[PDB]
Amino acid sequence: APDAVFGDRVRRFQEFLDTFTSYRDSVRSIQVYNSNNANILPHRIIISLDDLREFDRSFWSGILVEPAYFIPPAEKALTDLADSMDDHPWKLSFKGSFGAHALSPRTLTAQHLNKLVSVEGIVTKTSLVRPKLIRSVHYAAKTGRFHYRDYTDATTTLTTRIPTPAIYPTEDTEGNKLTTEYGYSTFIDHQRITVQEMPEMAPAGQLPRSIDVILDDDLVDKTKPGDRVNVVGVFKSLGAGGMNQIGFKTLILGNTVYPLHARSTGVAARQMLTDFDIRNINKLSKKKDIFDILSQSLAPSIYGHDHIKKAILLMLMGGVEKNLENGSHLRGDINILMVGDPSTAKSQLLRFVLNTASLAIATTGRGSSGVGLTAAVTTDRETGERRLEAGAMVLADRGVVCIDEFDKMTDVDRVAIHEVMEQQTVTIAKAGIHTTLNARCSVIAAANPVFGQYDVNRDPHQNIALPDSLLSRFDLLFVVTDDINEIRDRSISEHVLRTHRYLPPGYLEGEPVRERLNLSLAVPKLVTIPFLRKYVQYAKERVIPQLTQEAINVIVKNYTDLRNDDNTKKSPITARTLETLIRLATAHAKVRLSKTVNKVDAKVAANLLRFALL
Amino acid sequence: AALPSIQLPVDYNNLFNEITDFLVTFKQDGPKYMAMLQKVANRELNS
Amino acid sequence: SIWNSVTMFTEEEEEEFLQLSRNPKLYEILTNSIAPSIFGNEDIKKAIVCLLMGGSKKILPDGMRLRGDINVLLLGDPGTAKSQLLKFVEKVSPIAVYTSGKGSSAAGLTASVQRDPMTREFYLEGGAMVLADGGVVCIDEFDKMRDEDRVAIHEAMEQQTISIAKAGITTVLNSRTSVLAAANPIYGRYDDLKSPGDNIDFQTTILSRFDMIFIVKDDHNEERDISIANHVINIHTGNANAMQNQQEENGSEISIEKMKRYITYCRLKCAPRLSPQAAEKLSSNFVTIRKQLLINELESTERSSIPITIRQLEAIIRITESLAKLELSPIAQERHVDEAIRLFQASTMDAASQDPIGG
Amino acid sequence: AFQECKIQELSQQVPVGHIPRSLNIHVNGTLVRSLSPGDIVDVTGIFLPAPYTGFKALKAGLLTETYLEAQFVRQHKKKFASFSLTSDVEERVMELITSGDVYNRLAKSIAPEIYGNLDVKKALLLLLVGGVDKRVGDGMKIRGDINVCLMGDPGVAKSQLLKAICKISPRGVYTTGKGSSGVGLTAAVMKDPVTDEMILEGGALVLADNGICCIDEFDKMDESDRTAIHEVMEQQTISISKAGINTTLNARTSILAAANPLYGRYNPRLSPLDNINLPAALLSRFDILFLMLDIPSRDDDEKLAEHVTYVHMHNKQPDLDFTPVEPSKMREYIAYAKTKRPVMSEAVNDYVVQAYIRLRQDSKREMDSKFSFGQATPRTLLGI
Amino acid sequence: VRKDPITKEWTLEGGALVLADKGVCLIDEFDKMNDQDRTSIHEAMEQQSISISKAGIVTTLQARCSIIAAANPNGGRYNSTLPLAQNVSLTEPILSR
Amino acid sequence: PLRDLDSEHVSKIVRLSGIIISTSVLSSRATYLSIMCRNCRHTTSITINNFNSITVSLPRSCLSTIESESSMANESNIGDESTKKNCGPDPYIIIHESSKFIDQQFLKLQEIPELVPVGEMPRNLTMTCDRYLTNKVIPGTR
Ligand SMILES: Nc1ncnc2c1ncn2[C@@H]1O[C@H](COP(=O)(O)OP(=O)(O)O)[C@@H](O)[C@H]1O
Ligand SMILES: Nc1ncnc2c1ncn2[C@@H]1O[C@H](COP(=O)(O)OP(=O)(O)O)[C@@H](O)[C@H]1O
Ligand SMILES: Nc1ncnc2c1ncn2[C@@H]1O[C@H](COP(=O)(O)OP(=O)(O)O)[C@@H](O)[C@H]1O
Ligand SMILES: [Mg+2]
Ligand SMILES: [Mg+2]
Ligand SMILES: [Mg+2]
Ligand SMILES: [Zn+2]
Repeated sequence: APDAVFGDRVRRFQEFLDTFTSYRDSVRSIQVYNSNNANILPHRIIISLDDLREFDRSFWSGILVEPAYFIPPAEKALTDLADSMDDHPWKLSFKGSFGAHALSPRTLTAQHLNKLVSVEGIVTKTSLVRPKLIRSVHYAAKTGRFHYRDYTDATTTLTTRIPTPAIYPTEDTEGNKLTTEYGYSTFIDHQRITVQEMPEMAPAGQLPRSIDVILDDDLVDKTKPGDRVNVVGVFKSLGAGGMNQIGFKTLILGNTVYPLHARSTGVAARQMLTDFDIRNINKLSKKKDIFDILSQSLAPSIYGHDHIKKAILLMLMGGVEKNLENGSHLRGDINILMVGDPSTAKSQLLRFVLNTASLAIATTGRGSSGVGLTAAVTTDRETGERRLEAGAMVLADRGVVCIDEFDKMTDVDRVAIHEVMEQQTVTIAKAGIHTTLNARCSVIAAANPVFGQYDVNRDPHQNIALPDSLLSRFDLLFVVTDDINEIRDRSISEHVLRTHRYLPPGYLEGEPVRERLNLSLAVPKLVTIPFLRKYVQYAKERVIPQLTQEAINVIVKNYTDLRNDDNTKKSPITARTLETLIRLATAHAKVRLSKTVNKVDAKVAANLLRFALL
Repeated sequence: AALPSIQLPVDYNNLFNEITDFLVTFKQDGPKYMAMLQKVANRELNS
Repeated sequence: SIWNSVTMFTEEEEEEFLQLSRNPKLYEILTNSIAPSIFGNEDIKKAIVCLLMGGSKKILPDGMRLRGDINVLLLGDPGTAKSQLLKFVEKVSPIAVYTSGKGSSAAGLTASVQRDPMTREFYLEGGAMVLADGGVVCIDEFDKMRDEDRVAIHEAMEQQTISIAKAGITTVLNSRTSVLAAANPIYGRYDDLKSPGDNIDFQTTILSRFDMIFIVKDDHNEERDISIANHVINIHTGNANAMQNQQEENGSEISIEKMKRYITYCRLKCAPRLSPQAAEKLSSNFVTIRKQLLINELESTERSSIPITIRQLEAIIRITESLAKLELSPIAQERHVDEAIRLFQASTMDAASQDPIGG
Repeated sequence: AFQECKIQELSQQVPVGHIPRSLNIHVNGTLVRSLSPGDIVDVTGIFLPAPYTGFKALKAGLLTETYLEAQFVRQHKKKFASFSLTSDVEERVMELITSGDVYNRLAKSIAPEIYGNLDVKKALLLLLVGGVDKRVGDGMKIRGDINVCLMGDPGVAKSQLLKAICKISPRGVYTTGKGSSGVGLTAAVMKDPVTDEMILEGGALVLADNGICCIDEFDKMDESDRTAIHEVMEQQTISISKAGINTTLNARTSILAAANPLYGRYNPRLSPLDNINLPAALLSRFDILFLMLDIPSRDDDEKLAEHVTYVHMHNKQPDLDFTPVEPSKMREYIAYAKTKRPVMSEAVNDYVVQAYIRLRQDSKREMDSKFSFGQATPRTLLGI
Repeated sequence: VRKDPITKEWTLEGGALVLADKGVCLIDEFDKMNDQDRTSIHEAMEQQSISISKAGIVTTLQARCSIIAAANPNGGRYNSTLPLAQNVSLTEPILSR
Repeated sequence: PLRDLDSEHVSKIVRLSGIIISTSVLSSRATYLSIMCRNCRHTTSITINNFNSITVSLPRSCLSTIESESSMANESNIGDESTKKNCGPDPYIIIHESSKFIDQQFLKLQEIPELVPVGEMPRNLTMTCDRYLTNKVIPGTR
């Protein structure tokens, strides 16, 4: 029967939902969607814990401290408003600043039980999504009547109830036999996941701590193993810890699950674009020095190397791939290789690409070997089946892979990369498993000269020492050297000393600067690094240029000319060069946001290739 | 819960002050009840 | 380790160290306290004084990360006492680990990843480079170590991180350590007729990584022998136990825990940024340095064994700031640059023992 | 009658970054023995629940498992065995022939986006059709199926041809050198979850029985893997003598292979066999061996570039006076062709004898000077 | 760190070097060691303490011990026409200790 | 020393030295429990201040009958024609939002690996701690 306290807690949350009206229209929107569009959306909204502090302090403190008394009231209050604006229950989500309830699996203790918490870590394993039976319907052929029953369990209501163990009906109240109507019963899905502390926040050489999260219905398939995640929910004690006859059974009943992005991880980074942002992105295009402004802002601290600055942007945007009715796939990724002297900032260039790209994985020479790049087979304890867990290149699909110290790899891995750089498929034929996986990735790499330093007397085949088959699979092979000089020594020295003296905004000189780990959230003046990602993200999703009848003649001339010319080149010439020219041409048209490839872009591609060749 | 609560149009702290004021104010047309109580003090009244 | 450390200071100790900083000639007291039982090796010791303080860490808005730490190599004959210097640097530094190439008995040299016996999930089992974060790792016998370890050591020494990529886990780790390496020369001893490059049993591009290269030569001379023998024989008598415990109590020597605390303090207190009136001095020095190498190397055909690169300019840059810090200063005058270049010539420009630099 | 099948996702349906998932199918009645491993199908079924089979400690509520009850099976590539000549197969094979020129028409209908290489595609079509198998007497057999090998310099489209020929065949498998090693080729020992029996799981060679096998990067394989290919191409059986196994597998498969020269490019200064890694005895078993070199020619390059750049602009082939036969119609004509057994007379025998005499006389002078991949043998006569 | 067959427990065990602290260690057939044993010997003789990082245990142990060792030359017999370093398979870093 | 332990030292205080090799995960144990009967709805409480054993348990029978407390309570306990209120064999449910908990840990101490008998496996002991002693040490410490 009605409780006064429940009623007042509902009333105050009705007033809260009335004062800040940004949540009512959000509820309106989902009904508008599910009616006008008949992908049915789930019945949920998100609340800010910062708004609650301003509106009411005690109600805020109560959800932080006593969720099991203030959450069902708020949910019922929300359901009432939903049924009000209406011409299936509803549930809430939580965001804002939590404070002392922003914990990790190691610092989460028994004094935080029965409160709402935020937990950080890595997802290590997910289970199979299973149906759960709620209501079952039956039929009696001797009376022409249908009967039903309801089932419930302890992980669906935040407060403790008196158990009702009902049974599965096979028989009528007179004895008539009942047929089970599987299509008329209701089933709701279930999944369980385990979380662990992230490897770069955990103490070195110490065993890790983990926590179990239970998800149901709509939150059931949001993540995969090996992800950075933030979860919010109630830390619940269950059952009796052996007092009917280790301790109590503890787990989190999830309500919010946020994917997070980190360096060298399989979760991509995306940002929400404001119309103001779009206006600047589109304004920048018309000025006909877009390429130079964007190129010089690519790690401006390294000096020169402007053509590699161009090439990295061309790889970051990339062309277009094409599928024919036949069933043929034609590649559209660009790959870069760099050979130079042992103090030419190769690793700074690689690390910058790792920091800026939306999805990137870092590998160093012999570091990754064999299965570590392609895939490996494991066994599942429960079902007993043999499964696959992804290697580096399977994870970096529609992305970039950074290979530092490229020349240190064995031939066995080289033959495996031959298949990824051209067909972009990985084929596995192990005991019982025969499957093909997708790996559509671009590759950037850096290599050391065989003789320590580049020898101008000898020809390239004696300095590089890589097979022609692998060389042809790289679109661009750049060579760089540091010529000892005085003019450039002065110029470089002065600039490098400029850089080494820089105050971050807001410190008195002397004060040490402070380091923090950057965890993201997923959904001629130089341009800011945070804006370059916004530019690229729009430039890939929106523009898909088509080929014109003009520039084909330029490409044809350049390819024919190169193949019937007799200068010693830094790479062999094949049909791969023919396709490379088109990929390069379409990348520049992605830079310009035009719907068609053009002649100026074709000549920029040709100029770049010829500089990198001769 | 298993013991539900209800709301009634009463308040005991509110009426206790009214009881006190009546017992330390009433002078019928020294104060009446406070003279009854002064006789109570000296063991000269039982009810 | 990097978690169980004290980062708050008592007022009396703070006043003690602010009065010790104003000590008129403290440079010489410290240099006296870093291995006072070693005879000679003063240039080596000042290098370690600057080493334990490290350069100024700088994080730039381009995503790029310019490191501050100091790398020193001790190459030379046997029995020069360079091993004891590492064993002392172990004990005078708040975070330290003493390892040999090829790791240790059952401890590795680079991050190792294994699957938990109980849960069967991925955790970091160990690795000296991540265990000694924020400290010093003395790599003895640098000459013999495996290629898989060398490749990771390179990225740890430059970008101060390590990258892991296997079937299950991908991640980038933080390894912010200082390197002090000691290697013996091949052929028993160092032949002066042969370039330093072929006097080492490994590739010559490894040398460009370091900042100061110290070549110690065991030269035979009777007068030095008498003095060193007398030094050793008094230490075994007991004299140095009462010539240290005595002048220790006369402000001509700091102690081992006091020094340790002091280094922790200055490390976690200040960050020197150079004076612009001094920058062009360091810039002109670098060009005059490299001009001579170009002249000599164009005179002949073979290239130099010890190359002067862009990494060695930032060596000067860092060592100026390392000396600027035990002064608790935010800026460094020209005297820091003067001492820095003095020590640089003492350490790195012993490329004068190299064939196409003699001229 | 009961059977239980596992079905897995296609590559083009898996989201970005995830692994493909699986499902269970049940079959009863006269619908058994209709699905075989390695098929792409569309199955009609009724989706029904089953009792839970997981861990008790992880049970929350009335959880259930799912399975599918089969009612009707469709296969995207119809097998050649099923061929029964009805009246609509008559209609379209009767139009195919009325336009004549069938050999060239169906030779250019293999990968119409790859320029040139007509002679390679003519050989490919014959490897798709096959020959005649002869039980000579005493129960001894001659193989009647052709094996083709391709060599060439980088960037000549060999792998695209292998992919295409694996898409056209009803049974056909594509494998790469080191990713399919050991038990991934021959067979493995596993215990059956359903029947509780010890079975042998087939590899690539066992999945392509009565089909075409496509191997890429032939030169990189292990010696153990090469021995099995040797045996399959000679007698079409695989013998295994390891712990727990003494059997002989029946493998009727045709081999298509691709390989690069040892030094990347072909060195005409070096001998023909100095440029190929494989032993000459293996290359003596392939019926036809094609060498696809890349000698720069100014004129031909503008016709190749035209085709490729046209293809990247239009998703169709550039020829308007040629009809590309659909794969289904090609499969029908190939099946009807495979239902015939022609025979040889004496006059045709004379010709073959006479040609063999002259070829055997000429091969020796070439092999003496070290300018041939192989001296003529009886196997060349069998190939002819 | 291994498992005890009897009690079914995980144990920390040191080598003979650790177990013989303030005593003597006797290594027979000193020239046939594998890389692991050689690294352990070098650490013990140089620094006189054993380091381990396994299964969540990070520690340093005391190895103040005396070493006596026996070895056979290369080939089988002694070559007097060459120095010591060229008759035996041990290296100068170890011999000098 | 760890090997000098005998029957004498049982229920007595000892001082010991060693090295840590194991540390388990923190477990939850109750300090204050609130319960209810699933048949009659009687409520009570439990307080625990002795966590050293590794014990209090839940009552086996309803306490409403033995606490014949109210004059109408012993009357609500009757009825249903002729029979005696029988709640059941064990009818107490824990109301978790109204209960409080603490942390408990397990550790293993090992003798110094140096002063060990030659050729024998080192011996170890199992230790229990709670409240303000948890997470104070790591394996590898003496
Ligand atoms: N052209 C350059 N401009 C600016 N700094 C440079 C340049 N080349 C090298 N450096 C600096 O010198 C060091 C080069 O180290 P590293 O990245 O390891 O070189 P490499 O990868 O070529 O071996 C870094 O401090 C880098 O910032
Ligand atoms: N100059 C010196 N002053 C004091 N002790 C010295 C000196 N030179 C050598 N010794 C002593 O002699 C030994 C030298 O060997 P060691 O320190 O291992 O040197 P190395 O690094 O060359 O192997 C040590 O025990 C050291 O204490
Ligand atoms: N003659 C050709 N016609 C059309 N495309 C070709 C031709 N030669 C090469 N290509 C293209 O160039 C690439 C060659 O890749 P691949 O088939 O692996 O060559 P290879 O087998 O020699 O290594 C493919 O994209 C292919 O479409
Ligand atoms: Mg490098
Ligand atoms: Mg030494
Ligand atoms: Mg190929
Ligand atoms: Zn009861």
